[PDB]
Amino acid sequence: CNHPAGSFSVLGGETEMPFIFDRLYKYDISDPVRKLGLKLDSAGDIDL
Amino acid sequence: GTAEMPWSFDRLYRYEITEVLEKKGLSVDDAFTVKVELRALNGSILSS
Repeated sequence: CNHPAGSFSVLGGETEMPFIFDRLYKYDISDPVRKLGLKLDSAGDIDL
Repeated sequence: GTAEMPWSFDRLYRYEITEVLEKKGLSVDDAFTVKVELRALNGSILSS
């Protein structure tokens, strides 16, 4: 596997107030899966 | 124990506080603080 699927940034600096996120961040990766063609519901044969 | 893989929850976990806050003598708008104390069965206190 060398299939690109997307990317996103993270904001970070050494002078940061230590913090944490209370919720699970969500990202959209449906389109590359659709292009690969394996059915989305039967996603039991993939991994990232 | 000792032989469990490092597991992290998907999201946060909730506990009920409405009754204790209302019986404290203050409403939701007031500013307060929440303290958490640990007690292991070892016979000591761990890192809060």
